[PDB]
Amino acid sequence: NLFIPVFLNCWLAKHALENMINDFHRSAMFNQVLILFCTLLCLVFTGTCGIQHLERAGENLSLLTSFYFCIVTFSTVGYGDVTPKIWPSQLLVVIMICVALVVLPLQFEELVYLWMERQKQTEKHVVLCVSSLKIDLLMDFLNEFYAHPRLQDYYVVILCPTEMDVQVRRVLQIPLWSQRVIYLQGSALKDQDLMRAKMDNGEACFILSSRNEVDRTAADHQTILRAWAVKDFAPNCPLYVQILKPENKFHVKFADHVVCEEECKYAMLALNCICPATSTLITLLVHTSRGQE
Amino acid sequence: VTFSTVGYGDVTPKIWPSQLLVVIMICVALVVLPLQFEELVYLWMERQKQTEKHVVLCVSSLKIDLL
Amino acid sequence: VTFSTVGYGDVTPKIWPSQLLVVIMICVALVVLPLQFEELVYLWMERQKQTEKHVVLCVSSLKIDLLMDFLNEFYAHPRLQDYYVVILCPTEMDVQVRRVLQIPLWSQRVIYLQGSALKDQDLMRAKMDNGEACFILSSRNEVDRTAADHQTILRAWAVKDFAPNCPLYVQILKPENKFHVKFADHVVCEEECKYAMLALNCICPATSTLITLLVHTSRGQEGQESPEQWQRMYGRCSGNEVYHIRMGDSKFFREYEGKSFTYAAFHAHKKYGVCLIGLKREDNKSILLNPGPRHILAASDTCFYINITKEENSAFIFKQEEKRKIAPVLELAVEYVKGYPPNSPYIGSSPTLCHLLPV
Amino acid sequence: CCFPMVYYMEGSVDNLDSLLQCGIIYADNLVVVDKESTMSAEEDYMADAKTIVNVQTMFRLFPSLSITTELTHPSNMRFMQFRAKDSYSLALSKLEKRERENGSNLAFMFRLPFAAGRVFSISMLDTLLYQSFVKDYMITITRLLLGLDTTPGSGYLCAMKITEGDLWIRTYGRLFQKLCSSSAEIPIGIYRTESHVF
Ligand SMILES: COc1cc(-c2noc([C@H](C)NC(=O)c3cc(C(F)(F)F)nn3C)n2)ccn1
Ligand SMILES: COc1cc(-c2noc([C@H](C)NC(=O)c3cc(C(F)(F)F)nn3C)n2)ccn1
Ligand SMILES: COc1cc(-c2noc([C@H](C)NC(=O)c3cc(C(F)(F)F)nn3C)n2)ccn1
Ligand SMILES: [K+]
Ligand SMILES: [K+]
Repeated sequence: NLFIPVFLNCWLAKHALENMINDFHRSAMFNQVLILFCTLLCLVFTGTCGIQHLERAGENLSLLTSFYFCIVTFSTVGYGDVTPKIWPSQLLVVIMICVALVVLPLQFEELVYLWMERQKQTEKHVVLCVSSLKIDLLMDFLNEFYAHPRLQDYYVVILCPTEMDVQVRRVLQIPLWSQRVIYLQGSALKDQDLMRAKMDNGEACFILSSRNEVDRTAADHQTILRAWAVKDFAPNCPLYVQILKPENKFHVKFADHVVCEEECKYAMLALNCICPATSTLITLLVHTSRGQE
Repeated sequence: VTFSTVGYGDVTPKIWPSQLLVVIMICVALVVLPLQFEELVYLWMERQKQTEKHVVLCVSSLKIDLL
Repeated sequence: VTFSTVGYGDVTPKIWPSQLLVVIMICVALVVLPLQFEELVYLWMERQKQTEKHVVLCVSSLKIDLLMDFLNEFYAHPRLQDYYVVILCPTEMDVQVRRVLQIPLWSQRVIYLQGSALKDQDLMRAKMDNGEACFILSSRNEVDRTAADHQTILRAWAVKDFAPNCPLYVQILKPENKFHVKFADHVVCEEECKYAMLALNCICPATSTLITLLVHTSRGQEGQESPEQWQRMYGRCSGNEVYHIRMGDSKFFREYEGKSFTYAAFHAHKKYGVCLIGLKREDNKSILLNPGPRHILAASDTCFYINITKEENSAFIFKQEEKRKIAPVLELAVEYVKGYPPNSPYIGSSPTLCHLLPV
Repeated sequence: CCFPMVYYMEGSVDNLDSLLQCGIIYADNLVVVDKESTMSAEEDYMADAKTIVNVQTMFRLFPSLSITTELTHPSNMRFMQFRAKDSYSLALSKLEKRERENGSNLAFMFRLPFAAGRVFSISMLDTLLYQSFVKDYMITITRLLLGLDTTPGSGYLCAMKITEGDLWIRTYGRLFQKLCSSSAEIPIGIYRTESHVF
C-alpha cells in the first residue's frame, strides 16, 4: 500500500495513440487536433491526480474539487477558492504550469504548420467549364443566368484550371455571389475534378472557348476535349459548347446547343452590309430585358 | 470577469453542480470560440487579396523616378 | 502563478512597495516579452523559406500522373510495403503533388526534397549511399529532348560517382544517348520501345496491348462482375505476368527435366495453364525466347513463364491439384538480298538481318 | 537508303491532301506519332488534344482505316475513336469507374481503342522500369519480344490467322499441341474479334 504514480501512464497512452495514427487513419488536420486534445486531457488528468493525492495530507480535498481547480487554473482564471497551502502541492502546481507552457506551444506550432500546409450545398446547379475566367465573362454569365425567376435557386460551379483572378475574387466575395458561385480549380479532363463539381447530377455544362488565346485552333481542340470528357463522364448532362472556328464545329455536333463564333460574327457583319443594324436587332433580341431602359 | 480569464474570486461557486457548470462552460467556450477565430482570420486573409482638391495620375506602370 | 496570469490570491502583496514592484514588473514583462515573440516569429518566417530500405526517385519536374504511376507500380508488391520514396526534384512541389502527398497513405511514405543530383549535399540529404535504388526519369514534357537526355546522363553519372553501389534505373529518350548510361543496371529507351511496338502493331495487331498488360502488376480481378463474357475473360487474362523460377525448384516444369523445351511448355500449359516462353542457361547470361525443340532442359536453367500468379503464390492451385486426387508432341527432337544494314545510325543499335536492296 | 520500299514525303496528318498523296485509300495502317512541342500546354492532359482531334478527323473521314496512335497520358485513350452517340462506349465509362474504385491500375484497359491495339501510352515504359526493380529480366524479355535486342537462338513474336479451314482445331490447347508437334511454336495469346454494330 505505497503510492506509485500510475496516473502518468496517460502520457504513454498518448504516445501509443500517436504511434498508431501515423499508420492508420482510425482526416489530415483532424488527426493532429486529436493529439492536441489528448495532450490537454493527459495534462489535466496528471494535474488533478497530483494535486488531489499530494493534498490528501492537507486541505483533504476530493478528486472532483481537484479537477475543478485544475481546469479553472488551466484557463488561467485562478479563482482562489481552493488553493494549495503546502510546500510540495504549490511546487507541483509550479512545475505543472511550466510543463504545460513548454509542451502546448509545440502542439500549437505543429497545428499552425499544418494549417499553412492545408492552405495550399443545394441541388439544381449549373457548371461553367472555362479555360481562363475573366470578370466581364463572369458578369455576363451571372446577369444572363440570374435574370430569370426560375433560375434564382441555381448555383454555379466554375471549373477553371487556373487560379482565381483578383477581380473575380472581389466579385465572388460579394454577399450576392458568395454562396451562388463556387470556384473549383481543376480540369474537365480529370474525373476527380468532375465529381467535385458533381457533373453527374448537374443541370447543364457550359464549355466556353478562350477568345483571348492567340492560337484559336488549340483552344477549339481544348473545348472539344472538354465536351468529350463531360459527355463520357456525365452522358445525361446537356452540353452548351462555344466553338471558335467552323471547321471544328462537327466534332461537338453531339452537344445539345453549339454556337460558332466566326459563323455568327461574319453572318451578322454581312447582314449589316445588307440590312443595316442587323447586329443591333439580334443583340437586343437575345438579351433578357424588361424594356424599362 | 471569468470570461476575461481574470478570476477575482470574490464571488465563487461553492457547491458541486455550479462548479461542474463553470467547468463545462469553460470547456465549451475554449472549444467553440477558436472556431469563430479561425473563421475570422480566414476571412481576413481572403480580404487581404480624405480631403477635396485632389489630382489623379493615370499611368500604365509606375516607377520610383517618375513618381 | 502570476506569470501565467492565474492570480490565485492566496499570497498577495499587502504593502505599498511590493504592490508597486508587482505593477512595474508586470509592465516590464508586457513590454519586453513581445519583442522576444516578434523576433521569434521573424526567425520562424525566415525559417519557412525515418526507416531503412528506401528508394530515391530523381526527376526534373514531378507531375501527379508520373507520381501516381510510380506509387501504384511500386507499392503493388508485398515486399516493398515498408519502403519509402525520396523524390529529388530541383523544382518546387506542385499543388496536386501536395494534395496527394498530404494524404495519410502517402504522407510518411513519400519524402520530397527540393534539390539536384549534381550537388552532393542533396545526395546525402536523400541518403543515396544506403539507398536501395535510384530512378532517373527523363522529362518527356521538355521541348528539347537532347537537353533532357544530357541532364539524365549527368544525373546518372553524379549518382554513380557519389554512390557507386546503388543500382541505377535510367530512362533515356533518344537512342543516340543510350550508350552513355550503358553502365546502369537497367536502361529503358523511350523511342526504341515506342517505335518497335508501333511496328509490331503493324505486324502483329495489339502487340502494344499485350506488352502493356504483361508489364502491369494485376491480380486479374478486373471486369469479373461484368455481364459480358468477353470483358470477364479479357480482364482475367490481363492478370498474366512473366515470372522466372529455377527449373529444378519449379513444380511446374521439374518433371520435364531432360525433355525438349517445346514438350515441357506444351505439357505445362496443358496441366497447369502456364506459358513457358523462354529460359536462360546457367552457363550464359542471355535469355532465349523459345530456344526450340532441339533444346534439352536442365535442372540449372531459369525458366521464364507467363501465368496469372507466381509459382510461390500458386500454392492454392497446387493444393487444388492435390485435391483433385493432331500429331502428338515428342519429348525429344526486284530481288532483295539478306544482310545487315550498312550504316547503323547510332551506337548500341542491335544489328538485325534485314531484307535489303542489292544496291 | 538500303531498305526496300521505304519512302518519305513532307506533310502532316491534319491536311487531307498530304495523306491522299501518300496514299491513304491503299494504306493498311496509319501510324501517328505526337509532336514533341505539342506537350507545352499548362493543363497536362491537354497536351494530346491536337493529336486526338486530328486522329478523330481522319477516323471520321476514313472509318475503315486502321489508325495506331501513341498518347502521353493513359487517361486520354478513351478519346481515340470517340462515338458520343453510343451507349456501349459510355457504359465502358461506368465499368472503368467501377474498376478504378477497387484500386485498379489498369482502369484504361477496357476502352475499345486500347483493347483493339489502337493506342498505347509510354507510361507502360515507366511501369516496366519500376517492375525491373523486382523483375530484372522484364526489360530484356520486353526487348526480345520487340526484337530490339538480338541474341542468337532467340525467337521472335509472330502472328498466325485462324481461318475457317483450321476450325477443326476447336480448342486453343489443341492448337498449342499442333504448333509444338509441327513447327515448335509457342502461342502467347489470342487477338479475338467480335461483331459490335454501333
Ligand atoms: C488563455 O487561453 C488559453 C490558455 C492555455 C494555457 N496553456 O498553458 C496554460 C497554463 C500555463 N497552464 C495551466 O493552466 C495548467 C495547470 C495545470 C495543472 F495545475 F498542472 F493541473 N494544468 N494546466 C492546463 N494555459 C490553453 C488554451 N487557451
Ligand atoms: C484571454 O483573452 C481572451 C480569452 C477569451 C476566452 N475564451 O474562452 C475563455 C474561458 C475558457 N471561458 C470563460 O471565461 C467563460 C466562462 C463562462 C461561464 F462561466 F460559463 F459563464 N463564460 N465564459 C465566456 N476565455 C475570450 C476573449 N479574450
Ligand atoms: C497567458 O499566456 C502567457 C502569458 C505570459 C505573460 N507575459 O507577461 C505576463 C504578465 C503581464 N507578467 C507576469 O506574469 C509576471 C510578473 C512577474 C513579477 F511579479 F514581476 F515577478 N513576473 N512575470 C513574468 N504574462 C507569458 C507566456 N504565456
Ligand atoms: K498483368
Ligand atoms: K499477376
